[PDB]
Amino acid sequence: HVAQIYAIRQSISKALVAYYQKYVDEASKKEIKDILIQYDRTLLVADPRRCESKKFGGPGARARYQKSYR
Amino acid sequence: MGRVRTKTVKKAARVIIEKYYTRLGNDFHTNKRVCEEIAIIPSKKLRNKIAGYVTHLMKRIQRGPVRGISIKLQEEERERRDNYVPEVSALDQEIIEVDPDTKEMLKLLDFGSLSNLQVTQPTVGM
Amino acid sequence: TPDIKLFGKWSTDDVQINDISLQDYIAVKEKYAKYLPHSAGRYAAKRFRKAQCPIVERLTNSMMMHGRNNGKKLMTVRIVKHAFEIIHLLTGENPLQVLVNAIINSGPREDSTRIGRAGTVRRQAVDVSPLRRVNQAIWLLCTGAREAAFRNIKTIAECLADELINAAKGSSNSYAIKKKDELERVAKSNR
Amino acid sequence: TEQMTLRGTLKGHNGWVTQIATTPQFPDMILSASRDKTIIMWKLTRDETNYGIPQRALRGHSHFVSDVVISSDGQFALSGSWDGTLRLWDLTTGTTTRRFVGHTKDVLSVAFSSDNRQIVSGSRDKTIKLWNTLGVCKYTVQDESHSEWVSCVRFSPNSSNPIIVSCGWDKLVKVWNLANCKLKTNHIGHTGYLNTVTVSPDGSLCASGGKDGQAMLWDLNEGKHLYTLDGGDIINALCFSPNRYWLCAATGPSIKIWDLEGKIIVDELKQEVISTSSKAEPPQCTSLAWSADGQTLFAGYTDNLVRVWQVTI
Amino acid sequence: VRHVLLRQGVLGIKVKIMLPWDPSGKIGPKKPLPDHVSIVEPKDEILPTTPISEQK
RNA sequence: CAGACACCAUGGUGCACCUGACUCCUGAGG
RNA sequence: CGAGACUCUGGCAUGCUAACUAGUUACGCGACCCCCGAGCGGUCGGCGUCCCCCAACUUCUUAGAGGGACAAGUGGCGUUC
Repeated sequence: HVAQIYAIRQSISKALVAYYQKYVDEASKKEIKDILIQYDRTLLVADPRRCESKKFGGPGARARYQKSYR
Repeated sequence: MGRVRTKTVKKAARVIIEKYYTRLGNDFHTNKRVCEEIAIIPSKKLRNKIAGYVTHLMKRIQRGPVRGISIKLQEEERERRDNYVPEVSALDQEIIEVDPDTKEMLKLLDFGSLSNLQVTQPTVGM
Repeated sequence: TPDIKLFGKWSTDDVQINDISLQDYIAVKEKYAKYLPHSAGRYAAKRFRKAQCPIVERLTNSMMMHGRNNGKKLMTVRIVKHAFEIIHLLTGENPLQVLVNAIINSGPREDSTRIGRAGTVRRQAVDVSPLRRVNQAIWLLCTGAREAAFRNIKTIAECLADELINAAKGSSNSYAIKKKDELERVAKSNR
Repeated sequence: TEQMTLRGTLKGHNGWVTQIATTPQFPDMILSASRDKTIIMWKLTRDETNYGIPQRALRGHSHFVSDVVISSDGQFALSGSWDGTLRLWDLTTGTTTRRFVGHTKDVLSVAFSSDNRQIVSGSRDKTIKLWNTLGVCKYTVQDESHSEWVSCVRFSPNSSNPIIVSCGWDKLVKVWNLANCKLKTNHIGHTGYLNTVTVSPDGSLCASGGKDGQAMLWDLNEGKHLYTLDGGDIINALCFSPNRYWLCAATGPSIKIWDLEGKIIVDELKQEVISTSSKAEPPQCTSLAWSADGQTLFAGYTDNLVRVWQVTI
Repeated sequence: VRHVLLRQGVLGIKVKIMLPWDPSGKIGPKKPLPDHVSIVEPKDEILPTTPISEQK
């Protein structure tokens, strides 16, 4: 649900800009890019973060099983 | 911090710089392609590190020769520049003050000159 | 909306920082106004990054603690929005101004760091960074609200509202204030 | 003799402006290739808070656009790019008509005829190719077509005769007669990899220069060597004036502008600046193109600004 | 690996051979060696001849 | 250099090992 | 020699070449047709099924070849290394 929210917001703003960039005019698209990029929310640049692989010997990815010691 | 250059990169870089000096630029992208032409490098990451260091070297090199590396043409240029003449040898320096024992060295070689005398405030230079 | 970016039913306007030493880790409009807090869900990416995060967003994040309540931001956002409303009825005002005042009053000045002195229990009086003062304040207040709610009728929203107002102008019924007075007193003493 | 004063400056590129091109019909157009994987079409409002405002962005490649060229009318754009393709766009809207695929390696240069139907390209896969506007490759001129990369291909005015002049990294210039693709003349005498070559606007002379920094003047009507004009520093781009015989060369530390009839140095325009480091201190000017009417001179710089000068006495 | 049966146990023979072909023959397994790079030679970018051209 | 400097003992065992003579022997031909 | 280098996976390619055991777009969109809204209504927009092309595409989906990261550009610092 959250993943999708963030994705949609990025696509709609990008959409508007994309349409104006090829068909309408540059000044409109550029104005939109200015307003967004400043406070920033990464709506014109991609997020790198995708799931990190799980490795054995733990119950989690970086979580590891309790050890026991005398 | 991490990913400091290894020996393999630097060796190749020295090689390339010396023998392809005129061909090489100062721009990563064009140099990367030149490294494909003038060598067989089996990985792109390796080729990029080589190319990369070679631009950095070219930038230093075009201020004259720099530490640990030299190009043959630049060596010739320095050689020619140094013809330097700092005396002509004696100036002439004839008939000037000399030490009282350096005086007897000239005297018994059929010359002599004017000479220093007297000792005041020894130790000398102190 | 682009003229001033408000909160989701309250204003970001008329929020004043009542201290000159706690500046630039208290913000809500000094660029950082949001209708809904959320940046990208990382805040540990750079050491720089903490400055970006305003006090409001930091307060929502710190709340979700203790295993069941971990990793539920949506629940916290609903609780927090409700909490702001509870503050507004109880004191009028702007709830964010109440929040800012609470942070300033709860933040310690001097604290103590460990120093060796014969192996006896002594410590060195030290001032702490304003970033630390804000971080610790937010911790104290969230932990206070949760602690009250646990075995009492009142919900986290209500207890959080009560905790902020008591700290905002002293009452000595706020956990954060009580803890701060202990830390500063001990600091003054020592070796 | 006249001189150049700075009329204004154009903004608004990311990465080096590798090429600039004007069209005859609109001296208020400037098409510019840049390192940002996009070519930007600008409408020049000739101005003094800017000097234009971008009209269109022609979107997208996987690697930098090295060279670009326009039609004689300036309604279509032909770009060559280092993603191993050339793309034909409608300049004033968008939409690729065609993608020209036939290179497996970087396309350094694209050029277009004045009849707008011969399109020639030079590439780092060591070919000169002759193409139609339909993406149909008419000729693939190999053999005696440089030993090495093809840095640039230029079109001589085609209504004299259709002749192209190519320059390559084997330190030679090859002149070709198209429609039979055989050498008119091989120009030998250069030192160092050739960055650029330019034709005169009536195709009478040719100026070729590279790493050596020596612009060599050749008679392109007989294939004979006139004389040499001395620079002393790498020439990135050469361009003759359309209404004068003035050659402008974008060198490493400075743009050196000269008058080739009579011979004198019109100006040396500096671009060097206090910022000592000193091995990363210079920009160099990588391109220069004269306007249609030759009043204005546009130069593309690696500081991401096209600087325009208008000639004043 | 080969197991050589002995009348007092088993002995393990392990033979490991590293091929003389990796950048040749023709070419051997997975590219040239990963830390080795081979150049050509230059022999270009010089002339003593003066600029002259002639029709072809 | 030129801030602070504390008690704390005890505990067992073996095999580490020693010589030189290049074939998968090719096995159509040889 | 080990590690680095290397390889494999994850992320950046509206560029490249493809797709009817994969989809998407895009009409013409009609029907099931609901009027939910606009339009008097035809018609337009609409979750899905159905109309399907000698449609178009590879964006999502797929996997092949390609490029992108080299501290590259720039500025400080350092034996200026």
